[PDB]
Amino acid sequence: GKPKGLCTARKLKTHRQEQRWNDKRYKKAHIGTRWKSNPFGGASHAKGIVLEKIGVEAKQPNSAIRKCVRVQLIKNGKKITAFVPNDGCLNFVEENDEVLVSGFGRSGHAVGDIPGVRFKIVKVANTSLIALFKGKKERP
Amino acid sequence: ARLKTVQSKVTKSPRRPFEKERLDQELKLIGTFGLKNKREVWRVKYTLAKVRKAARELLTLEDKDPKRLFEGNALLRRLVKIGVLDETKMKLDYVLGLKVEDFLERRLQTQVFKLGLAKSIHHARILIKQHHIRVRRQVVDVPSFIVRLDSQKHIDFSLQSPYGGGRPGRVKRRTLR
Amino acid sequence: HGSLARAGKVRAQTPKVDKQDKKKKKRGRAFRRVQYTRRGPNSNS
Amino acid sequence: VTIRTRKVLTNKLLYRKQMVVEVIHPGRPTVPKADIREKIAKLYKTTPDTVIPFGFESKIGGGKSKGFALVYDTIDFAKKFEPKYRLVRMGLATKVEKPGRKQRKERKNRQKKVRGTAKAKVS
RNA sequence: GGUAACGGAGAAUAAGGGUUCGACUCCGGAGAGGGAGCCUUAGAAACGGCUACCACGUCCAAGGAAGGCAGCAGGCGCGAAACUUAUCCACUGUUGUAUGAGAUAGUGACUAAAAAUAUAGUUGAAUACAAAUGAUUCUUCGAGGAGAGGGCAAGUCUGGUGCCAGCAGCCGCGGUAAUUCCAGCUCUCCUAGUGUAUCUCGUUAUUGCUGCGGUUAAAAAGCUCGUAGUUGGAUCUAGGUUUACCUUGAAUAAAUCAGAGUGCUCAAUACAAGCGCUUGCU
RNA sequence: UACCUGAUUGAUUCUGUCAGCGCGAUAUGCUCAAGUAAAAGAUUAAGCCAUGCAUGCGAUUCAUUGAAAUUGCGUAC
Repeated sequence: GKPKGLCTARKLKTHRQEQRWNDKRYKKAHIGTRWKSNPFGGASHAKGIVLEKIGVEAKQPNSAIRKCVRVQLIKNGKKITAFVPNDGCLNFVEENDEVLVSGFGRSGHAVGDIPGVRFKIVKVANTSLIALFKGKKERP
Repeated sequence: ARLKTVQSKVTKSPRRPFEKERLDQELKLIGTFGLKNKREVWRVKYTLAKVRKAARELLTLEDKDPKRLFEGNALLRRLVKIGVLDETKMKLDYVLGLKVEDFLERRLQTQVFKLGLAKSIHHARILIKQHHIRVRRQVVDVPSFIVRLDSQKHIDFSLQSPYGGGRPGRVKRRTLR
Repeated sequence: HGSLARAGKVRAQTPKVDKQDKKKKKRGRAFRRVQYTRRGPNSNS
Repeated sequence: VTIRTRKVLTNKLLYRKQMVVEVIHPGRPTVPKADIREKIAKLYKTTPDTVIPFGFESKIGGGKSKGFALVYDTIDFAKKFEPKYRLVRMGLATKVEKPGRKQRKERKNRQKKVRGTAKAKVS
């Protein structure tokens, strides 16, 4: 059982702090290497340069080739793989393009049947991918 | 230099976005009292919630507590003047009994059509918008304006509005010219 | 199977259809009034 | 056009009288300050140029409207205890044309670079 | 040692107990590219003061002479990320002509309140202002974003495609009869807003003091001795010297939060105002 | 308002997390009748800065009211 004495405040506080580190959320939010490990460095979006277009085989039981793109981030030069959402939108993305990349939705974890991809494309050539898909705007 | 400007929110979103019971109940409130959107009804829900919470917090205290006395009479006073509480029902145990309909009734929009100045509640609203009503010699253009008890019997057409004596509207003037 | 070269296949194949026209639906309070009077909603089958 | 004066106070240490003026102009536009001035002068049996209305804001839908007025004992006290812009507005004084702030500042800075009597010449 | 650390007043969330944050208008501290040294002074280790070195610039007729926007406005870089090289001392203040302090207008879907699309624009006046602008009084003419299997409100309608293209936060849809993709039509939610990404709080009794769990789901040290720490039996006036603790006061900046009053036309706000009759009272 | 719902199984009850759901901050997509208040180069680069401004006003008046200059005061707010 936990201590219950009237003069055990130090033990209770110190034990709580010691055991908070065994918590994934607390450790993930206070470890100290978060900025150097996260590709975005704690940001929500990041600009990058497209290096190549790749296809990722969907996980089972699904079958498809998800059209992803390899990007190098400008702010730190780290390489990531980002998903190009919507149908036939890989055509809009040319090699050596400036793309805005955002998280995929699950805070650094893969989403759906796409394995190992944690980012998606929001803008290409300073144009919204959704706008291009909907026909609102055209390629600069 | 310039200090922080004070702002407050008057609406709280429902915890569950989609429940048929709540959706139907709120759509009926929009129906009877002609309102514009769900924010209009959430505003009244929020004010009623504040009133009820204050009453409950006071009632936690005994009867003759100084704070209980002062705040309780103040709250009952305000409700009476708005016309939402019963002037015989002077107690917080009974202020913890009101509904959103009580407040929604005291809106200017409802009274405009209730007193016959307009046919439908939508008519009431578009009149209030087009500046055809006045209150105690004041042209009010806010359909949400609450009508105090004193103001209840001093609401008639604007002294200028073509339906209250004034230059004919655009349609009439076009026809005349 | 998928090849990375068939991107935008179905949207290209899709037959093109045009839209229609309708009177500007009532907006704001009027739409809510129409809703209240009208009151599954889309029971095609 | 019913002009009414309330909260009238006598300020001898400034030789005037301060009052809140309210005008009722149902249907009519906002009362011009000259018209208000004449009515207040008649009200206080005083010259129509020893009364200073100002700060007249108009309530909605016509009718009511409020402002302030200063009744002055005489024109010398008036154009002694008064900002220049008020007098210019009412014609008691005349505006003095002045160069803009930017150009005055630049001229001052340029003069700072010159010593002796050539400062007045430099421009 | 680390801090992606200026402290506080406070902010977000919020049964209660809390968790997180706080560069930022008020208070205190520190700095003026990095250090160091000093003149003047009541007050400075001042930088819109000087002196040197370091780094980096500017003008030279090559002998020399200079610079410090983390002030306002602008420019370049950096980035996901942030405004006009505009008008004035009329306002609050500085000892009061001077005040990029301060006040105005510009850009401004940060944001907060109130509201039009059914039953706005536009003309000349006044007003306002330091001049304006804009509102306020008069007068001329005169609807979009997500969705539609479940969670979760809403189609087993039609056409294309056949594990492809794609959708899908999660569970899952698609293999030639797809309510889930691409479209048309219809509906649903909210609505001048509505979605996406990262993060904080709730949800979460999944950090548990209130208040978790340890036979088998993660978790009792192989066992014992033992210092610090924590915790320690009953017992002194019932009847007929110290502490700890509790009660009540004192000392305890505003702004913010709660809250009293007060028709800014309501509200968010603001701190006002309300009465006679004029020389006014509260 | 002291609240939960979907997902491990042929089905069941648990542990448990993931996901949903409400608010707020920042960025951003699409879109925006008129108005009223109003934040706004903090985050990274206390990085670098073209150009304008941001600190000046009793005694001494042989200039033409008061210039110039010497004083004094302020520029430590």
